[PDB]
Amino acid sequence: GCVEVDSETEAVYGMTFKILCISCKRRSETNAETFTEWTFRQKGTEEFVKILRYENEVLQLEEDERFEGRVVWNGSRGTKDLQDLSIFITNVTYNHSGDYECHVYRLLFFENYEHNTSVVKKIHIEVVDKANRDMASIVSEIMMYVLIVVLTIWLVAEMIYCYKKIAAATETA
Amino acid sequence: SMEVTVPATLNVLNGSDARLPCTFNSCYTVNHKQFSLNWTYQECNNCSEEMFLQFRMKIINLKLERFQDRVEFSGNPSKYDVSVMLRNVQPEDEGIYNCYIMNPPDRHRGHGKIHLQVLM
Amino acid sequence: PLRRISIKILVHSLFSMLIMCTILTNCIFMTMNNPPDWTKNVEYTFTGIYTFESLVKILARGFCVGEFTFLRDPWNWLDFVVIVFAYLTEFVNLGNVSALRTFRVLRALKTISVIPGLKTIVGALIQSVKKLSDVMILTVFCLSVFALIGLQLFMGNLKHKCFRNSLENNETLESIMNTLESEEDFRKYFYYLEGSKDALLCGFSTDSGQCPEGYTCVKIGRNPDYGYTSFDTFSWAFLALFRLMTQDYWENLYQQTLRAAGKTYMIFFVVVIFLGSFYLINLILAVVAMAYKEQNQANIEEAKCSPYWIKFKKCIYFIVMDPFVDLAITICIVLNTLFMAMEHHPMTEEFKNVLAIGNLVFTGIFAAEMVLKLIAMDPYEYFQVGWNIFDSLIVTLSLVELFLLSVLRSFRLLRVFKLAKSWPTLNMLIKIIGNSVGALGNLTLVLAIIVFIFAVVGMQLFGKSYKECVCKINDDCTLPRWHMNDFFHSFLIVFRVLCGEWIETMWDCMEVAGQAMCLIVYMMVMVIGNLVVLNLFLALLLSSFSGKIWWNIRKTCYKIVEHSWFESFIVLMILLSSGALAFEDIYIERKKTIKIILEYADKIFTYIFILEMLLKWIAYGYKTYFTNAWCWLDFLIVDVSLVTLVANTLGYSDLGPIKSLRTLRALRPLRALSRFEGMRVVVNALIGAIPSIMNVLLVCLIFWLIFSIMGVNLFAGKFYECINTTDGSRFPASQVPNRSECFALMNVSQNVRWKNLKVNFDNVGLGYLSLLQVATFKGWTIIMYAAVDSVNVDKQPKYEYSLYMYIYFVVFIIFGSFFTLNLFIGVIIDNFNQQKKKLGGQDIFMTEEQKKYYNAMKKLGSKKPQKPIPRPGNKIQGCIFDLVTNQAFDISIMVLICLNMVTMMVEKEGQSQHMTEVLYWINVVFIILFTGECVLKLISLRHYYFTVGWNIFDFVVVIISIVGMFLADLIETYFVSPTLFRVIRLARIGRILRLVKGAKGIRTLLFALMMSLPALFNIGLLLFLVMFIYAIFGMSNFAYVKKEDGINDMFNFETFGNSMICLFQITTSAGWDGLLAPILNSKPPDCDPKKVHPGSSVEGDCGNPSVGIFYFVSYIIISFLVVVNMYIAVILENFSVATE
Ligand SMILES: *[C@@H]1O[C@H](CO)[C@@H](O[C@@H]2O[C@H](CO)[C@@H](O)[C@H](O)[C@H]2NC(C)=O)[C@H](O)[C@H]1NC(C)=O
Ligand SMILES: *[C@@H]1O[C@H](CO)[C@@H](O[C@@H]2O[C@H](CO)[C@@H](O)[C@H](O)[C@H]2NC(C)=O)[C@H](O)[C@H]1NC(C)=O
Ligand SMILES: NC1=N[C@H](O)[C@H]2[C@H]3O[C@]4(O)O[C@@H]([C@@H](O)[C@@]2(N1)[C@@H]4O)[C@]3(O)CO
Ligand SMILES: *[C@@H]1O[C@H](CO)[C@@H](O)[C@H](O)[C@H]1NC(C)=O
Ligand SMILES: *[C@@H]1O[C@H](CO)[C@@H](O)[C@H](O)[C@H]1NC(C)=O
Ligand SMILES: *[C@@H]1O[C@H](CO)[C@@H](O)[C@H](O)[C@H]1NC(C)=O
Ligand SMILES: *[C@@H]1O[C@H](CO)[C@@H](O)[C@H](O)[C@H]1NC(C)=O
Ligand SMILES: *[C@@H]1O[C@H](CO)[C@@H](O)[C@H](O)[C@H]1NC(C)=O
Ligand SMILES: *[C@@H]1O[C@H](CO)[C@@H](O)[C@H](O)[C@H]1NC(C)=O
Ligand SMILES: *[C@@H]1O[C@H](CO)[C@@H](O)[C@H](O)[C@H]1NC(C)=O
Repeated sequence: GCVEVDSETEAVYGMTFKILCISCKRRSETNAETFTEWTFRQKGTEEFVKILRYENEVLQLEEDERFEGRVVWNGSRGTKDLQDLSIFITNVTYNHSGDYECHVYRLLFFENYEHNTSVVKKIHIEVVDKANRDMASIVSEIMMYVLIVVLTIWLVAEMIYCYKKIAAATETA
Repeated sequence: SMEVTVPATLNVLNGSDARLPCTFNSCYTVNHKQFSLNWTYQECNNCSEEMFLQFRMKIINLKLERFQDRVEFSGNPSKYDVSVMLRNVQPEDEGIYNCYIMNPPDRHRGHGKIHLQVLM
Repeated sequence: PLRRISIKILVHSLFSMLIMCTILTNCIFMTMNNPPDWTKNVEYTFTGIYTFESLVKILARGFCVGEFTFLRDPWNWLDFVVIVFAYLTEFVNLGNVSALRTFRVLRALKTISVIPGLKTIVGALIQSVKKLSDVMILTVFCLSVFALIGLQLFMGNLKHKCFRNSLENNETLESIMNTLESEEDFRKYFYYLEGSKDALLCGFSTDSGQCPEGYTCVKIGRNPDYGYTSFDTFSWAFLALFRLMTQDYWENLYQQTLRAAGKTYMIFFVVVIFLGSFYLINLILAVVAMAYKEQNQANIEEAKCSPYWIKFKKCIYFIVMDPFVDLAITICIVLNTLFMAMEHHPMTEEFKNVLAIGNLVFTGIFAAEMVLKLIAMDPYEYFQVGWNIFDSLIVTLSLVELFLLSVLRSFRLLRVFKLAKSWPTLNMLIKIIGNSVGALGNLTLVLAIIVFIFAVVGMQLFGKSYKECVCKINDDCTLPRWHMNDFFHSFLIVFRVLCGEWIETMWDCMEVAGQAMCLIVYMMVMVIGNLVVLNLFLALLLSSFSGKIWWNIRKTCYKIVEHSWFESFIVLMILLSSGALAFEDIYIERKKTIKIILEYADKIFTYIFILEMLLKWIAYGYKTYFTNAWCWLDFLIVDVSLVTLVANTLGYSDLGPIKSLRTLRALRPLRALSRFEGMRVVVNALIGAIPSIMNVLLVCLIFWLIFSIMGVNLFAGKFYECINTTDGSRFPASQVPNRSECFALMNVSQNVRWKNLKVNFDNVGLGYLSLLQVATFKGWTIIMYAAVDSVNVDKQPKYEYSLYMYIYFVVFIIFGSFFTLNLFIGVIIDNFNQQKKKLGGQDIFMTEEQKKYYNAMKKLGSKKPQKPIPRPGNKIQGCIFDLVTNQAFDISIMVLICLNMVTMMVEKEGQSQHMTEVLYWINVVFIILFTGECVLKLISLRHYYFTVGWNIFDFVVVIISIVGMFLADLIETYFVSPTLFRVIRLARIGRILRLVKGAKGIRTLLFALMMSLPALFNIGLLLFLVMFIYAIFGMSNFAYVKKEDGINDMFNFETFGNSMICLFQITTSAGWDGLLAPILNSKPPDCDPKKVHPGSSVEGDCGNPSVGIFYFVSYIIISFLVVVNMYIAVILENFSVATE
């Protein structure tokens, strides 16, 4: 079912990027209605400006030019109880850099209880000219070869010590 | 018939307090909206019944003129108890006292009958 | 003179028969349940005959001498009482009329005396109980200790319920509680999980939980199950544990405690089920079986024109060609059966017609043959043969419906039996069945008599209550499916209890009939009823049973593989390689970093294994390498991994089956089997027995096939019903009687669905599946409700229209489960016996090193006397010492411990502060007295005291008790951990364990378990690995399935911790049907084929019906095979210890 996964923090310039905000209900069985707001403040700036609101089935995106015309919704479709809210940007640009705050509003229907809740997820993204391999990924690759070389080296060294001893035994009898 | 335990005859001295004790027993657990208890008095066997106390959500004491303010509820119905108390009994209190208990979901209605006699 | 006549009357052939005939007739009457008024006179007649029989016995025997001859025999006392109650009943009687009838029930008992040999059989069963006494104390002690541990650890836990956070009117939790008692009322306030009886259980810890947002967790109110399921009091805890020991609905208790307590407590259940249930039950079987052998064997040892018509006769008898014709017929019959096997809920007319024609040819072939046999052998000669008598009825029945009831046909399936003579096993199944009504007929008859008495007794006692209360166990105020109102129904409940299903029914008997009565009756049926069943099973089973530089290089590699570091290094890789498997789950996406290292890590592993394999080839060569079973296993695994790597590495590839090949990766833990000596040994034992196991499976399939075929004819296509989708409630049938009618409703109504069961009798394969659930007793009841309810193929099911169909299930259980299991158990244990004989009479479950250790433990058995010790020179030593060696001192201490144990029992949830302080102080005195005893033994004994093993345990317990005490105190002043505090107080249960030293009987039983620990460990290791491979297969395959029944948050396949929890439950085979239910549904509207699954790439939650069925079924069978092993290991050790 639903799992919460943090969004990627590095985006390549001039390429599409997907921002992930996933919020999971404590109990899957319960049914509630959700809506979301995403507000972004450009890097080196203070405060926040709401960029988009998604309620019901239609998505409403703020009119400002920085985010105008290059955003798409990757959230849950037709559920009306979204769970997963994600925003996809086409033609990523330098202007799209900074702190992104996404707030979720959920109406939970219980037997005689109606509950309204708010959860906030914050994602910070910095654009970059060329994508770079993560430290864990690069280090792991380098680390893997060293291990392979040592074992191979260990086996060869092992055979060499073993071979001389075996050969010597043959000579005596 | 419903299991209702009362003394068939209750003999009480004039001026003493008379507890009219009846036991009602049925399966399930009593419900306040559900449990209803009614008490009636008759001066004689064939005489018209006069309701003097009811349980409907709570105790309702009808304050019949014939009893003044001498009737009191004296039982915890949740215990299957629906007894009443007649304080400072007078000779005119002699007669027949009926307890009727209808308890949902039990369809059956219990009935206890006490013949109260007043000594001298 | 009169005495002679009476005496003459007393011993007569007819009189015993006359007394007996009347008694059997009376039994039919008891079954009335509201007999007509006219029957009363009949009642009078029965009373008179009893008195008349009694008078002759009393008149002749007594000689007016005080009836010395008459009352001397024990059996007559029962007889004397029955007549009297009737006289007494007429005479002023006690108030309880319902109670009054039960006494008359004993008349039925009188039957034991009247039948020949029943008196002998019952006495033997009772003789059996005397042996069982010691195990009983241990069960009580064992159940008692666990009850104490359970109570301390889980008291008040079942109380948790989600409670709403915001309340109108300033109400408080306490204020709300007194005000509401209504069921609807309880619901608004607390969560309540969608139509369930009680509020959802919540938890404080991160592992357990959880309550929906807007609801908070607080503990208040009654425990679930009417308050019956709780750990609050010692008595209640004892009932909960007893249920766990017999494993009745244990799956539910485990699920409930785990949810409230948190998953970490799963450990408590593993130890209790593993030691408390598997072990305790086994002990009972060994003792009953062991006891039966002595008595059975001990008793056995003491004993030791006209001529022309005849001309035709030469031809036929010459034409029978017994070499070809009889042999030809069996082959022909098997073929007909296969023809019968072809059926479905929906069949086109053309297919149906072929069945009609195929049946006729078969009808024609057998019929020609039947006439032929009699002419050749004539009627007297022909009819005499037993099989022939059997066949003519078969021919006769076929002919009768040749052109003329549905029920009549269903019998055609039986013919298939003739195959038994040729087959060796078929012979075994038939032989076992014969004993039940043959030599063991008297014993089997007792079981029938006992079941009858209980059904009637239950009916008399609780029959009236069920009808009046109803509402105390239903909403429609109508009778539940299982009830005690009628004899057939009362009988069904008793039958269910014979299978281990008592708790579900018992809660209900209690709601209507009260706790004291319901508990006593059910407990007796279970103990007494089961003992008879156990005796029959065991009795039946036992009786039935009896340059050339290349050469140097090749030598060197051999050196490397043989070397210990390498063997050791390889094993580490296997454990490490297997472990990486656990990390992949639905949550792998979070923690992206671990995912990257794991992906890279596998490549290093693939290279190491491929490298290792090459060394194997050079060292062993191809011929040696491929003639080994293990190597082939190793080679196959590296290859699958290798193909994925090249395909992944080669690139391009990654479509369809290539992905499927990857799932086989779960198979990796398998290499590990060769490496561990303990694990490998268990496998040797299994391979040895697969051929033997194989013959039986075929017999069962043949036996089951008849039942499955029979089942298909009766219920195929009749399980469909129109149900309201919102609450899944079948419509009345007053409206929507047939499928055609149901569809019209859908057109004008949104949520009505016409739907099948999912496990049913639509086809022979499905019938095979439905039958398996019924045999196991898991998930069976859902099916039976369907079978009885059913009316016709396209018609809506009426409620209990069939009613008697239950007979079909009852017969299958007796034959399908009781007999085959008897056969399954008999062959497997025997095969194990042969294996032991072959390997020089040594146990087959232990590694050589384990064997040396096992012998050392054997030494502990010896009682050679240890040195007495010397009374010190000093008087104080003499005085202090003189008291300790006294017999009274041990008894006084022993009594003291029992007194201590009773104190622990008094603790209960909600005890007042005053009670808590006294218990604390009372314990301190014991803490002081016990510490005091230890010091005293030490002053007198000195170094000698440390010599005894028991003294050391006693000394250690005191240190733990005092230390546990300080720690509890220390925690209070500086910390506030409730969970931590409960665990610390657990230290005291240690003193209770000292009770064991005093009882020699229990000590021997406990010691035996210790002996089998080495064998049990190996099986446990093997079992763990199999569970592990399955968990991995499950995580990839079943995560994402829709959550329905048995699958919900927790107890789901989403992660490795979760998968392990489920697999453990299913090991006992419990609730296996429940897990399988979500996997089965495929396609709308059962499930949505493409689902978003936020946070992940995969689409759909549809179970694979084919893959799912193989997985659950295979696991059930495999676990069962290993469990047979525990049964075998425990029995062997038990015989040896008792034997000494
Ligand atoms: C199927 O069952 C549902 C669930 O009870 C029925 O729905 C109820 O219908 C009545 C009257 O239409 C409403 O007053 C209730 O509120 C409904 N329950 C809820 C909670 O929705 C429904 O009537 C049934 N379907 C049909 C066709 O009878
Ligand atoms: C299936 O059930 C329907 C419903 O009763 C039967 O069809 C008719 O039902 C209507 C009510 O709409 C009655 O007026 C008719 O009398 C019913 N049929 C007849 C011939 O009386 C139908 O017969 C049932 N059997 C089927 C359709 O196989
Ligand atoms: N001792 C039991 N083991 C089964 O796992 C249980 C499941 O199956 C069954 O048929 O009905 C329910 C319960 O009563 C069972 N009882 C019955 O067997 C069940 O929870 C869902 O069906
Ligand atoms: C993401 O947005 C694109 C619009 O370009 C849409 O086609 C796609 O379906 C979205 N992703 C998901 C998972 O819905
Ligand atoms: C990205 O945006 C630029 C405008 O700066 C536009 O010219 C270009 O076409 C966009 N990229 C694609 C692939 O359309
Ligand atoms: C990009 O950002 C700069 C400053 O943040 C702004 O002046 C410019 O107008 C933006 N580009 C577009 C196309 O609006
Ligand atoms: C709760 O629902 C109301 C609708 O009455 C809405 O106005 C409000 O914004 C919701 N709360 C939150 C935190 O979104
Ligand atoms: C008063 O007693 C009568 C008995 O005649 C009973 O039917 C009625 O329900 C009682 N009244 C109430 C309010 O219960
Ligand atoms: C809620 O508070 C008011 C004060 O205005 C008080 O009068 C009332 O009794 C409170 N409600 C309850 C249920 O006590
Ligand atoms: C529903 O009724 C309509 C009549 O307008 C009919 O044409 C249609 O076939 C019906 N639906 C089904 C599934 O039979």
